[PDB]
This record gives sequence, C-alpha cells and structure tokens, in this order.
Amino acid sequence: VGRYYNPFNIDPLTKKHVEDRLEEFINQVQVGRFRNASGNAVGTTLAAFLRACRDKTSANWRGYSVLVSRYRSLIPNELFESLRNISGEYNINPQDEHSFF
Amino acid sequence: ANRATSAFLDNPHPVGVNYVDEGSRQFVAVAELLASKLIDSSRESDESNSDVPFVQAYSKFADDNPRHLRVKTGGKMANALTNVIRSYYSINAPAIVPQVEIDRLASKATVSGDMYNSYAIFNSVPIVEVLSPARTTVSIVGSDRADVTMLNTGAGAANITFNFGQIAETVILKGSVPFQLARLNQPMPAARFTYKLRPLDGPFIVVLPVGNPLVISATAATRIQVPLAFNKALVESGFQTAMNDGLFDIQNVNYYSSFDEFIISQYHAQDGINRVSTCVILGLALQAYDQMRRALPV
Amino acid sequence: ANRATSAFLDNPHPVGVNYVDEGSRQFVAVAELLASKLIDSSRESDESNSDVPFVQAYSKFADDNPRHLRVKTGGKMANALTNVIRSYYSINAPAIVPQVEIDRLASKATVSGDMYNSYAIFNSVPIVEVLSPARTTVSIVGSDRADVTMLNTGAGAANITFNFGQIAETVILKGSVPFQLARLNQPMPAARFTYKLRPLDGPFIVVLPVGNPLVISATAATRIQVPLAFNKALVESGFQTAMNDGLFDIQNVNYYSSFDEFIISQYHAQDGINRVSTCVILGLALQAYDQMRRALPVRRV
Amino acid sequence: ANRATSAFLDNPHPVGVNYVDEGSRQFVAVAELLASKLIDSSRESDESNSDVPFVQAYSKFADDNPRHLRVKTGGKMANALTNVIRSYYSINAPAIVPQVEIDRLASKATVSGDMYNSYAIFNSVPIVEVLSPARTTVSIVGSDRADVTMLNTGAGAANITFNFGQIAETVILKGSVPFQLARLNQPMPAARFTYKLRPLDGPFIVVLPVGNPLVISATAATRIQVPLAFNKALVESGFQTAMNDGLFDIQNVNYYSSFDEFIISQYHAQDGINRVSTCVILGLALQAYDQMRRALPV
Amino acid sequence: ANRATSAFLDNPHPVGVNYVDEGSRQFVAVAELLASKLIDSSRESDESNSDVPFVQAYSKFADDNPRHLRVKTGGKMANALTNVIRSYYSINAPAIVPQVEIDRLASKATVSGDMYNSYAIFNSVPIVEVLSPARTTVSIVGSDRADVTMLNTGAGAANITFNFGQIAETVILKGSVPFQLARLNQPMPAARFTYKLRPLDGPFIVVLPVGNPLVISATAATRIQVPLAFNKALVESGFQTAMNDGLFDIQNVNYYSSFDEFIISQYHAQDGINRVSTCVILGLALQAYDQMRRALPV
Amino acid sequence: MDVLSKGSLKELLAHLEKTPLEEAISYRIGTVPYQNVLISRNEYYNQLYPDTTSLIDGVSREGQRNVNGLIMSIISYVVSGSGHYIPNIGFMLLRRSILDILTKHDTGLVTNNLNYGIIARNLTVSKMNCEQRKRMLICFKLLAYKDGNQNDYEIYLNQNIPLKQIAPNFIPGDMRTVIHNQDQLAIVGIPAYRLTQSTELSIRDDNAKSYKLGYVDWYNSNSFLRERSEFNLIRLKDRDTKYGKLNGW
Amino acid sequence: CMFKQFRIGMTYALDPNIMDVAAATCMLLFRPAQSISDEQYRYCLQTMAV
Repeated sequence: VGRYYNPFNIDPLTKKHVEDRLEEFINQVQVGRFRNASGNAVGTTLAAFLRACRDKTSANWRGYSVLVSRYRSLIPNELFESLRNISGEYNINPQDEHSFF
Repeated sequence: ANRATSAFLDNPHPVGVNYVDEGSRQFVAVAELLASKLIDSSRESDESNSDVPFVQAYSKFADDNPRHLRVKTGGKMANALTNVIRSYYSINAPAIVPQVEIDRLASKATVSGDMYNSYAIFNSVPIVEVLSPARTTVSIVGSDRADVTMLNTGAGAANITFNFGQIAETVILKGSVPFQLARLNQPMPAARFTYKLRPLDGPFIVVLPVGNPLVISATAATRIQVPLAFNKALVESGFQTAMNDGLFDIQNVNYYSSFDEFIISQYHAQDGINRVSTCVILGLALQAYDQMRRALPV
Repeated sequence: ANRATSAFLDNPHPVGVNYVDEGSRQFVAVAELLASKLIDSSRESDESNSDVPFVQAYSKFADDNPRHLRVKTGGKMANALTNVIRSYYSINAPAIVPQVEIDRLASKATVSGDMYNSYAIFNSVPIVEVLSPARTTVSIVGSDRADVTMLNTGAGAANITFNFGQIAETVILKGSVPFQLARLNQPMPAARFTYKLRPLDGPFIVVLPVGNPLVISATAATRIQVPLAFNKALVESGFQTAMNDGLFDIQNVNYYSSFDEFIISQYHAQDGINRVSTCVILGLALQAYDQMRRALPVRRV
Repeated sequence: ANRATSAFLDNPHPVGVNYVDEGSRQFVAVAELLASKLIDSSRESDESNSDVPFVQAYSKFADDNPRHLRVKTGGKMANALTNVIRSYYSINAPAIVPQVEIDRLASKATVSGDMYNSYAIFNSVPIVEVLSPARTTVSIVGSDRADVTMLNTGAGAANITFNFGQIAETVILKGSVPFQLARLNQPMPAARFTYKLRPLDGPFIVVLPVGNPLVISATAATRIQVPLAFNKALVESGFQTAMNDGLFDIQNVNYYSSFDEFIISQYHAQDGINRVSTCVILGLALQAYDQMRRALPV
Repeated sequence: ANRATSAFLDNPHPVGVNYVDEGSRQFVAVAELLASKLIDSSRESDESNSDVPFVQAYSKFADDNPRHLRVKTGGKMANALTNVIRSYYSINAPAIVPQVEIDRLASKATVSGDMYNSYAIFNSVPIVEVLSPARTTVSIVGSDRADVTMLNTGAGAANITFNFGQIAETVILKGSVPFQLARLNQPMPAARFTYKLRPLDGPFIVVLPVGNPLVISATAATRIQVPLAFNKALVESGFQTAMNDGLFDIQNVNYYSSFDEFIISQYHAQDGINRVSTCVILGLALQAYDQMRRALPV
Repeated sequence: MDVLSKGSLKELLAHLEKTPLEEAISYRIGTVPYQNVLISRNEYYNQLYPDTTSLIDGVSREGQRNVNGLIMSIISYVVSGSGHYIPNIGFMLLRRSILDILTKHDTGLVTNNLNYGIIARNLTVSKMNCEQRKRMLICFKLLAYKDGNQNDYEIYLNQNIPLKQIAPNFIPGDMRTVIHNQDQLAIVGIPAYRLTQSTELSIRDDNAKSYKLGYVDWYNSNSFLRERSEFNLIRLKDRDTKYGKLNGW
Repeated sequence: CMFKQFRIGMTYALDPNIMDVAAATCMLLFRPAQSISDEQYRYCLQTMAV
C-alpha cells in the first residue's frame, strides 16, 4: 500500500483545481494593468496562456494519475523503502516547464 | 373499590384535521428527504475544503443561494414545515400555509408519500385502570416502565384487577417477589417472577398477600404503521426541540414527555385509528424538523 | 425544613483547563473523522474479503503499516487521544501531551474544530432542591426520569417547594393522582395529571393532601451547543468504555452514570458556561474513542 | 462630623501594565480601523446584492476566507483583541497574547499609535467629599446627575463644605430653591439658583436654611487626551458588551456603570496620570470590540 | 409585605400582528436605506449649487419628479410607512395599506429583510418587584437609572427582596453608603459600595441600617437582536417624532418615554419573544421615519 | 525542535542569538512540576503506567515568577524543547534574545545569587542524558561569566566528577574557542538506527520520540534548508561562512 | 508525485521576461507545494515582482 500526490494539484472528488477562486483570478489578471500604469498587453497575454494551461491540466489529469500508479506498481516494497532515504532536487529550464503544460 | 390509571392516558386532546391529503403527505416526505441531504452535505462540506455540497443542498431546500451576511434560516420550506407542525398538534391551531405553496414545495422531489408501508414498535405501557379492594393502596409510576406498588392492610388476600387495553400487542409483568396472576375465571398458577400476557385476553387478576409490599414492573410493545423513512431516534429529538421552540404552545392541549407517550394516548382514545394516522405524519414532519434545525440553528 | 436534592448534582468536580485551544480542537475533530473511516473500512474489508481497505485506513490513523505479531492499537494517535481524554475530566490529570504531537496530528485532515455548529438535547432532570415541611417525607430517585415520592403525615395539607434550576428549558411533571401546582404567590388551579413548566418562572408550590403518598415523575429537556458531528449514542458508549478501561480513576473526582448526567452537573455549577465548553470537547473525544476501540479490540475475556 | 463621598470614586483597582508599548498601541489602532471597515463593508454588501465587499474585509481581519457552516468568529485578530482587553482591566489578569502575533497583526495597516493628538469631554462629576456638621444628614446619589439631598433639622445654619477635587475643569450647581455658596473665607453672595465653579479654586462652603430640604444637582466636565479616532458612543456600547461577555471577571476588581465613571475614578486615584494612559487605550480597544462583535455576533 | 414595581413595566399593551412577513420586513429595510439616500443627498445638494442629487433621490423615494410649485410630501412611500408604523404599535390599528403596494415598494432596492444579524444594548433597568417588610417605605423612580430609597423606622434591621425580572444580563448596584447584599440562603458579605449582579441568580436580600436612609442606584444592560442598520440615536429621535405627530394615539394603549422602555417592557410580558420581534421592526421603521421627516419637513 | 537539532556550539550559540525569550515562555497553563501520576500506555500494558512529572519535558509546567524560574525555563527550552509558564513578564524582556538574557547586563535581571546545585536538582540532572547535561553546562558557564562567579562554576564542577569530564570547553567571550569546539550537542537528528512509530513508556522518552519523529518529517519537508542544492538562493546573512562571528565576542 | 523527498527548482535570468513569469506561475499552480521549498518560493515571488 502507498500514497502518491495527484498530478497538477487536482482534487478527484471535485475534479477541479484545489484553489476554488482560480477562474476569478484569471479574469482579474486579464483586466489588470501590469509593468506600466497604461496597459502593456501583459495581462491579456498571461491570462490567455494561463487559461490554456488550466484547460489542458483538467482534461489530461486522469492519464497522468493512472501513469503514476502504474510506475509505482513496478517497485517492490524493499526497494521503495531504500529510496525513502535518498533525496534530491531537479532543475528545470523555464522554457521546458511552460512548453510541458 | 379504588381506580388507578396511567397519567399519560387521560384526556387526549384532539389533533389537527388539515394537511392530511395526498399532496400534503408528499410535502412532508419531500421535507424529510431534502433535510437528510442537508445534514449529509453539511458533514461532507466540513470534511473537505469546499462548501459546494452544502450550497447545492441549501439551494434545493431554500430555493435561494446562501449568503454570508444573511442568517441561514431555511427559506420558504422552513417556514412551511414549522406551521404545518403546529396545525397537526391541535385542531385549534390555524392552517396558515396555503395549498398552492405546499404543492409547489412537494414538486421538488419524486416521493410516494405513503405513510403506512412499514411499522414501528412503541414502548409506552398503557394501564387503563387498576381496580383495588377497600384496604388496598395502589400507585402507578412511569410510562416507558410502569411500576405498580400495591399494599393491602387487610386480614386476608386481595384480588386486584389489571386492564392494559386492547391495543398493546404483548405486556411483560415482572415482580419484586414471585406472585400469582391469572385471567378471569381461571385457576391461579404457582408464584412466578415473570408473566407474558396478551392484553386482548381479558382483565387479569393478581393475588396480594398481607404484608411484604409487591411492586410490579410492566413493559409493553405496540405496532403502528409508519413510513419506511421513520426513525424513532430522530423523531424523539424533533419532539423535544419542537416543544422547546413553542411549536406546541396553544390553549387547552395536553403535553407529553415523548412522542412515544403522545401516540399511544391518541390511539387509546375514541376515534383512535384516524387519530394515529395524523400523528404518524406529524412524526415524519418532526423527523425532518430535527434534521433541518440541527444543520440550520436559530 | 427538610431539604432534598438530586444525587448527581452534588459537588461537580473541576474539569481540565488544557487542550482547549483552536489547534487542540482540530486534533479532536481529526481523530473523530479518521476513527469513523476506521470503522467503515473494517466493514468494507469484511464484505470484500480483503484487508486492503483496513490496512489503508489504519495507515492514515497510525502512520505505520502493522506487523503480524505486534498488536494493533492505533499508535501515537491512540496514545494522544487517550491521555487528552483524561486531562479533560479533572484538573488533577497529568496533561502530558506535547504541542508538537498535537499540531502534527491535527494536520492529517482538513477539518475545523467548531464546537458550536449545532445543538443537542440532554434529558437529565435537575432538581436543585425540594424544600418540605416538618411532618412530610420527600425522596428523590432517578436522573433520566426523577420520581419524587412525598408522603404527608401531618394533620393538614402541606406546601412543598420545587427548585428545578435555571438551565433547563422545559420540565414536564406527571403524578400518580391529580395534584395542585402553581408558581409562587399565585392562585392554585384545578387538579391535573400533567404540568408543563418553564424552570425560569420561579419556585413551584405543590399541595400535598393528607393520606396516600403522591409520586411526581419529572422529565427535563436541555439544549447544549455541540459540533455537527456529535452523536449522543456514540458518546454514551465511549463514556462507558472509558470508565471501564480505567481512564477516569483520578483522586477527588465524581463518577456519573452517564455523559448526560456529567454535562448537566457541570452546567449547574459556578462558571458552568466555561465548564460546558470543555465537556463538549470531551464528548467528541469520547466519540472518537468508542469508534477506534471497537475497530481495534484489545481486551479479551 | 459626617463624611459623604461618591460611590464610583471609592477604591479604584490597579489597572493593567501590559500592552502599552508603541507596538501594542499600533495593533489596537489597526484593530479599530479594520473593524470599522468590517461594519462599513457589511452595509455596502447588504445593499449591493453581492458579498464581495464583505469577503475582502473579513479576509483582512481574519486572514482566512469566509466559509459557510463556520461560526465566523474573526480569526486570530478577534482572539488577540479579546485577550488584550482582559489584561488592561486588572493587573492580576494574565497576558497571553504573543508579541510576534501582535507585530504580525499590526502590520496589516499603516497607522500611528499616538494617543495624545485629540481630546474628549467626560461628564462624570467627582464629588470627592462632603463634610457636614452634626444633626444634619447629607446623601449623594448618581454619577451624571449627582443630586445631593441635605436636611438641617437644627437651629443654626449647617455651613457645610464641598470638595470636587483638582481634576475636573468646570462644575455647575443647581438647586430646587436658591442658595448661597462661597469660597471658604469669602463673603456670602446673594442666593441664586445656579453657580459656575472651577474646582481648583478651593473647598466650597454652603449654608443650609433650617426650613426645607435642599437638593443640589452638579454637572461637571473633564478633558482627557484621546486619539483622533475616539468615539464616545461606540466606547460606551463596547464597555457594556465586555461586561456582558464576561471579559471583566477577575477577582478583587471593581465594577463601574459606564466608561466615563471608570476613567474618572482611575484619574482621581494616586498616580492617576499613568492610569488614564492605559484607560484610553482600553477605550480604543473597546471601540474596536463593539464594531467587530456587532458585525460577527457570537 | 408591601410591593413596589417599576412604572413602565405595568400592563404592556399588545402590538400589531400584521406586516411581519418577509416581504413586509423587506419593505421596512428598503425604506430605511432609501431614507438614508434622501437625507444624504439633501446635504449634498445644500453643499453644492445644483439640486440634481436631491431630485434623483426624491424620484426613487416618491416615484414622481419634484416640482417647484407643488409641495413635496414623500409620495406613496411616505403614506405606506406612516400607515405601517400605526399598525405595529397596537393591535387595534386599522392596518389599511395593501400587500400589493408593500411588495411593489420593496422591489425598488435589493435589501435583505433580516432583523437578527446584529445586536443592540438597552439600558432600561427592570425592577419587577421590591417586596418590602412592615415599617419599611420603598420608593423607586427612573427608568434609565433607578433610584430606590428605603426607610426603616423601627429598631430592628429589615430585609428587602429585589427581583430584577430574570431577562436582563447584568445589573450594577451603587449605594450612597456601603450596604450588604446577598442571595437567598447565602451568607452576608461585608458592606460594599457597589455590587455586580446577575438577575438570573434569583431574588436578592438587602439589609437596612436603621439610622439613615440608604438609596441604591441601579443600571442594567440587556442585548436584543436588531438589524445591522440599527441606530439607537436615530431610533429614539424618531420615537419622539412619531409620538408628537400623533402616530401612537389609539384607545386602551400605554405610553412610554423612550423606545428603550418600550422594548424592555414588552420583553417582560408573557409573550416576550414574539412581541420583541415586532417591536424591532417598528424601531427600524421609526428610524426611516425620522430620517425622511427631517429631510422633508412637511 | 530547531534548538534540539543544533549539533555544534557555533550553531547553538547562533540560534540563541536569533531566538527571542518569548519562545522560552510557553503561555500555556500546564500542571504542577513534581507530582506522581498514573498515565495510559495501552501499547504495552492494560494497567495504568505510573510516572512522575518533571520540569525537563516537552510540555508546559508551572514555574516560579522569580529570576530563578526564568533561568530554569531557558534551560528547559534548550534541553527539552519546551519552556514553562511564567505569567506577566514585561515586553522588554520578551523581545530580548536568549543569549542576551544569559550574557548581558543591559537587562534588569539580577542573577548574582544563583545557586547551581539547587537549579541542577530542580531541573532534574540525574534524569538527563549526556547531551542534555552538556547543554545545561553551557548555560551555567554563560551565567557565571556575566556575573563574575567563575569560581562558583569551578567549585560546582569539582563537586561532581562526571560533569567536569564532559563540561564543554570554551570561553564565553572569545569566538576562537567556539569554532575549535568539537562537541556534539544534537538531541534530535537523522537516526542511523531504525526509528519506528511506536510509543514509549516514560513521559520524557515518549515526548522525546515525538520530537525525533517530527524532525524527520521536518527534514523531508519544504521548510528544511538544503545547502548543497540551494546555496545561491540563501541570503548573504544566513549563508554558511568561515568568518561568521557572534555580536561582540 | 511518487517520492515526497524530491524537489523542483528553477533559475531565471537577471532580467525576467514574460516567459519567466509564465514559467513561475505554472509551477506554483500545477506542482505540489511540498516539492517547492521556501527558498524557491521566495525566488519565484521575487521574479514575479521584478
């Protein structure tokens, strides 16, 4: 038996992001003026890409949740307990992360 | 000859005659169904980080979305359910709610509204009359468990007649010391601690020897047709809550400790079968009242 | 002259003043929620013929996967819950649970420690005092249904004063024979079998005629604020389990037949408003204790 | 001789010595400001049909979103304000508000903690002592009215003395019948109904005619430095709420009918200049307590 | 065994049982909000040169455009509010305004009809009875502050029973000279100037020194659930305005000095819970009446 | 937890510099320090388990208002992770650092009459382990140097042979001595042995295991600071440097 | 997701562009908070503020 985090911060009971004010936040960014008091189009560009990330996240979270389970099922209990001792940090380029979502 | 009777059996006040048609029975059942969802959605919302389940349940119950500033009273359904409860208890209570509102509220859910498909067992002990000889003192205490303390100061044994009514199914008699009890015109059996009797059999004669006070403990069971959704624990809680809220405060009515005590008294009075038909609907209404008010306390 | 009082209302022992903060209430609420899952998972495991649901639920409750030989008892959560229950009951309790453990256990579930969401009805009859004249005898028996048997040996009719307190909301009185009762300095009505009284109205006078004894049966209803997860049936069972296991055997404490009598007795005391708040938290903790011990039985006969 | 003194001036209990530094004063001012926005956003949200203004105000005050099925107490700020008030009243009351919590709560808004940039007028009248000779009786009643009933029943003039302390600025005397009052060794003036007095002038000596009892009504005004956002109407209601809520329940403390009586009594005790500094901070905190509790009843 | 009672607690007259529904309560709340806009706009128009802000406010309130030649009276809203105020005070009022008019008026603004989201504190001290022994004269005056003067002519010390109505929360007693006060069958404490009391505790016993009169000043605080727009300053002013305008002239009706005495007196009646709810709705209506009449002097 | 994880004298002394005295105070009522109690340990026994409460515990306990109690609460914080309940301490003292309380004259506390034998008995020294005793001797040495009673420190050490052997060797006024110290003073840390989630019998042992298991969770949490992977993200003040020096010293 | 002990990190330019903010906000939204450390959290806040 074991536990794993659900990918993309989606609660399966509600089938939505953990933050319940996400849609309100995206709309707030769209109307917001940023980097200047006059609009620089930052809000429109960021809100458009943030909405696309959320839509792709909500549509494709089931496959990644199943994928993590299948990978976990390939590990014996003895090997998993050993890997609990190790630790590390992964560095991702900003271009790779945005392109991933 | 002296007569002793149960305190809860005397003068059962008339019950209401309104809201007993098919449409009103549907409304009470619909109220029970939506009140159950309110409690369960309340626990689901508290357990998780989202109040969406509670908003969905309250919207169906109150026809409006909950607001932070406003007190969650319950909407039009809460007002209707309270007024219907008052109407059932006494015939003197007004029938405030119009039928058009009841029909509108009854359309929220698809329920049968049949109130006589199941049964329930009620534990109130009906002692209609205990007839005693001149030198004998008899006292009856309690309803759920009736303790009949009997003392005779005469020279010889005395015969005391018990009458448990014709409605109770079985009555169990237990005594502090073994005693003799038999039906009319039957030989007395040997002294025993426990007696099981059918109340319809007839008046029961108990022999009382001199000295050594004899106290008899009585427990009874009665079967009354009720809807399948009936829950005795939730009905009793609603009865006390409604009584504390003044839903039963009205001139010239009798007050009872429990819904168990209330429904048995109406059964034993004249025109009882049609009285308990209304009391059962009141029980389901109180079961809904208990659930709604616990989720929405005012 | 003579004064008679209820047995369960005499000398309420002080309650604990620890683990009454917001974080502690979250720990109690989390324990109840996770204990409920423990019972439900065990039932599901029996139906599905697999121990996976119970092993998964026990892992969340106890933060460990059990071994076959080692007895399953609940781990740190059971240890903390059992000792916190003792601390609530009396001041003399050690109260030896660290705050780090409480904070860690409260973080297992996202629940709120709200003890004032709803109410409950507690049917224990408070008879603060029954004052009687010299030639009359009064005996008070029972707590859930108090039977007051009064016998007038005196020459004339006597007046007996009833004091039901001020906490109870509704008191219903029934007698073996119809009797007379009215408020202080008010006309006596006709003899009736049943009276419905507000305990706040004032001391009540009953007329005792000379002759056969009169027995008055009393029933009360008190409403106390409790969490929405409160279940009176589970609380009573947990109260009996805690008493039998010996969690309440502290020096200079009073033992009560039910949680109904415990919470009412503390209510009918000085600073009883503050005492009831602690007793409510103890009630939910006892509810968690009953569910957890039923799913994890240790004692054998 | 006979001594008559005002009731509320007797034995002012020691005041709290905690939460009086610059950082703590800033938090109280922040609490008053944020509580005012809560009551203002509450009205606006009621009229505007939307709960957006209230959610923002509650989030600032409580550091969490408003959620249904919650008591809506007010978060950690409400707890800090309540415990801070308790410490102010008595020196024996424990201080249980962490300093880090105070600094965190005071960082929500940028305000100054100045408590000497304005003033307020308090109408409690300090009748410190009234000395009377034999055979005549004097009684002092009230805190705002200060009706003083005196009867002579003696051949000679009573010739009694008054003392209003050195703190009050002006004291106005009125009587049922005209009377004459002088400044100790001063010539008695014409009998008139009214009088205006500076209490620093000295003990005021008044004569009493033998015929009929005289009742004198005294009205006083005192000036105490208070912050700009000090509303006497809100402080009076907050003081009443705190007593009802049980905040002032420490043993060996004195209770007062209103805040003006409390602040005047502490002023007239020895070392009163430092006591009033703590009292005005308590007044500002009580102003925040009333506004927040009315917005979030518990 | 003489009995002494407060003046305003005697014979609380019944209030109207009409205009207490959700739609009616919405109309009263809508009237108060629109009255606030009217008076605020009139201040704004007086400050500036233009009169448009007053014109727009009057158009909403009276449903007609103001005209220079024609008199401004408030339109339909003024008549409905005046009529509804008449009905609340007494059950004998005609209650002539239709329900269709009430619903149409309430549609002008989106405002909740809630009357229990906040609280207010009232200072009328209830003294239901002051049971006095023989050779003992008791006089009780005042409503905001009670002055109780008692004399014992005989040599023996006298015990007096104080009953405070068990509805108030806290009562503070101040005496001219220190006095002893305790509950029934409790030990007598040392003489003190001030006592803090809870009326729920029970009747209180006060001992009387025989030499001199002892007078007790009593102040009480009672909280009553009121709407969040409540303003006691405006409510009291409107209460006087309605009384002078003859709005409360109905046969067999008692009259009170202030709204504080009105709401407290009815709260001590047998049906206190039901009467206070209607009285609160009257208070908000009185607040709207004062604001509208000061803006429109007609 | 954070204090119990300090291994070196430099790390512990640096932590006492940052931490204000309010963390040594508990603000919780607790119970009486020395009392024989019956506790519940159901994993081992059905019968209640006898134990005696002590000041060195992870729970709040009632402490005397005098300067003696304040010193004891500081030591109990260092060796057990939780302090005592001393009511109504002035705000000036609460904002001062723990090191300033022990090693500065600016505070108004007078400690010249402190007796080290009485304190060692109250904060039970026969019950502490070796690391806890070393931490206590650090606090005693700091108080002695501020007070000038360095001889009283030596007489106390000579009366107890085991304490003298394990007494940390540093000068409270020289930083070079602190850097050279090789003593290990970590009560909690990453365990080489296998650590389970089972309970323990004694109050001290069960409370200590709660801190031990909590640190492991804190080790794997996001709040833990990984030097080898995020050293460039750290502020210059908090970065590990060889020339880091305490104020003064 | 499988191992809690692992962490996610980033390095942005000295002058962040719109992509750096987009990458920063995508991490704080769709990655576990237990994977983002306190120091990484401050750096993500700093690059958005710049």
